[PDB]
Parts: sequence; C-alpha cells; structure tokens
Amino acid sequence: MADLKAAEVEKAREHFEIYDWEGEGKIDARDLGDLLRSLDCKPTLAMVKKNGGSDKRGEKKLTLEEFLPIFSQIKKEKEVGTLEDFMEGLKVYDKAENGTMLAAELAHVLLSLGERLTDIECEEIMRVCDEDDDGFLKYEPFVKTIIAGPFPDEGK
Amino acid sequence: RIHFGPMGKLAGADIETYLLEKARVISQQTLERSYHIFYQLMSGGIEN
Repeated sequence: MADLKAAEVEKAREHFEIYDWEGEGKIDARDLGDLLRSLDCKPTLAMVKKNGGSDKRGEKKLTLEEFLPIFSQIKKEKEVGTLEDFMEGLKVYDKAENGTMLAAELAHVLLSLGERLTDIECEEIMRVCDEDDDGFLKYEPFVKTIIAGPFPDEGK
Repeated sequence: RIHFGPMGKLAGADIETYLLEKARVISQQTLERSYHIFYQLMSGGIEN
C-alpha cells in the first residue's frame, strides 16, 4: 500500500494552511490546481478535475480530510517527463541542422495547441532574452533553463 | 502597402494615389454628385 510519511504530511499541512485565506480551513476546487503544483506534483488540468476540481471559481470546498485522499491518489503517476523527450521533440523544427529558432515561430508553438499559454505569458518568456536581432533563440539553453527553474544560478 | 513589425503586430501603411476626377468640378453629367466633403460642410456647419 502507500500512505503519507511524517515529512510529507508536513509538506501537505504547510501548503494547505497557507491556502486558507478565509479563516475556516478550506480550499476551493479551482485552487486544487496550483496547490498540488506547489506540492511539486506536476499535473494537467485534466489531472486536477479528475479528482474533483473546477474551471470556475466558487463551486465546491474541500477539507484536509478530503484533500489528503486527493494527494495520496495523485502520487501514483509515473509519466512526468524527462529532458530527452523534449530535445527529440524540439529538434523537429530543423531544416538545416542548426538547432536555432526564430522568435515568432517559437511564440506561436507556445500559444496554439494544448492547455496553452497566453499572449501575455509569451511576452514574459521572451523577457530574459536581450539583444539578438532578426531573431534567433537556441533549443539547448532554452530547455535547460525551463528544467532549472526561476533561479538556477542567476535569477531575476 | 500595409506594414507589420518584428513580433506579430502592426507597423504602418504606405498608400499612393493614381488619378482623380478633377474634370467634373465644372458641371457633372447625369444625377452624379460632386465630392462628398462639400455637402457635409454645407449642412453640418454652424452659423459662426
């Protein structure tokens, strides 16, 4: 079987107690999304709603007694992703064996199919880049910074 | 000539002009009107 360890119970308690904005001890079904995400399990919104979650706000409230039989189900998933799938994937763009990627062509793929990102998030994803014209990013430093997160060594 | 920027959005427009009917201003032929700007200035314009 599987059940939650003293350390894990503390991780789950901390985050839940933060999410109590009301003063009653409860989470929204929408907020189930980013709560698990901060808990470090990476899901689709499909994974969130699968365990009783909402698009809308103001639908159902879940206690910690409800939330823990959500989290202890969630832990079973195996297909999270690696680096190398993404390399293989993002290599497909090529035409001449350069590993280089033009800015428009790269915003568009982020926008269009999937759970999707907005116009706004693309303006943010561009923000770190500076001073390269007509107008090329590169597949390898890109992916590695995504997996490294917001503060690798530098961080702004 | 409609102009677009580096990322996505609009940048400007270059428009040339071929001919104009300047000939008509003397007397138009049948049931035509002369340049729209005129009629507008005649009716909309205040006493001042």
